[PDB]
Amino acid sequence: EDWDLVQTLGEGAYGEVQLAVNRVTEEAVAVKIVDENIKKEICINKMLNHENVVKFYGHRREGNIQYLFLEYCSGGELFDRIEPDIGMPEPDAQRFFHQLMAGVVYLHGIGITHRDIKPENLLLDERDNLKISDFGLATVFRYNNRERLLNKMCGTLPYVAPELLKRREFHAEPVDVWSCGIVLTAMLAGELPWDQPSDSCQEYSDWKEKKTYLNPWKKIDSAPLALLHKILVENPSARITIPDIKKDRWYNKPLKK
Ligand SMILES: O=C(Nc1ccccc1N1CCNCC1)c1csc(-c2ccc3c(c2)CCO3)n1
Repeated sequence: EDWDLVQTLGEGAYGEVQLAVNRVTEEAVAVKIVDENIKKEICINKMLNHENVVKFYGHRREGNIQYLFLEYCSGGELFDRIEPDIGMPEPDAQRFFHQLMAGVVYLHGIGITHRDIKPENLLLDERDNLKISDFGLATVFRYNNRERLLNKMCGTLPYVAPELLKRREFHAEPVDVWSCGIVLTAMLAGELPWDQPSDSCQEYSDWKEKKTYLNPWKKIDSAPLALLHKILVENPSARITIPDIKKDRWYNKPLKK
């Protein structure tokens, strides 16, 4: 390889992510090293071409270790921009949300669902532009203009939609929309609303009962909270769609710090 692995960026179950620099052109990229299927991940990654999605540059196989070359995001994880119990300035949150929607609209437009949207997977470039990363759980939900219902159990509990826990088969799109809503909640309140959207989760029941005087809802302004009321809807068929999110008042509110 003509790429030098200069530093450990991410160390976790995903294997490992390193910063790689080309000792010739001096370009920098991220490298995910392994060494839940590389084949599918690469195949999905090859379809991606959007400013709010981590770009795929290629892959290399050496021994029993696969190398995924990806767009480097020096800004790191959105997760690290969320102050515990506080969140972040509403204008920053709105801007990141706008960028998140653009990325998701793009993926759904090509028939791909991410299935694990959360702040740890939303990266920022040098200009603080958001990029969706980690397509290890991503899958095709539309092919030849024919939608396929999902049934596989996956994602991250605090971020997963309730239908994924109750229904045998569910539509892909509303699930990603729900997780985006949980991300929005985290950005505005610096805390997750519930451990999981189950009948047995007190915090979730409180939300369904509109007990918005409780955390984290009490920390959120009326405008963004009204958007969250439309996104965090238990019945996926009644849940707001992205086209309608784009028409939301808070979504379209001019904001500045
Ligand atoms: O495609 C990427 N990652 C990526 C690809 C596949 C699976 C997982 C990941 N990561 C794991 C760590 N959290 C983010 C997703 C990628 C591209 S740049 C980058 C990155 C950049 C800076 C940084 C981190 C990751 C972690 C903290 O600082 N990660």
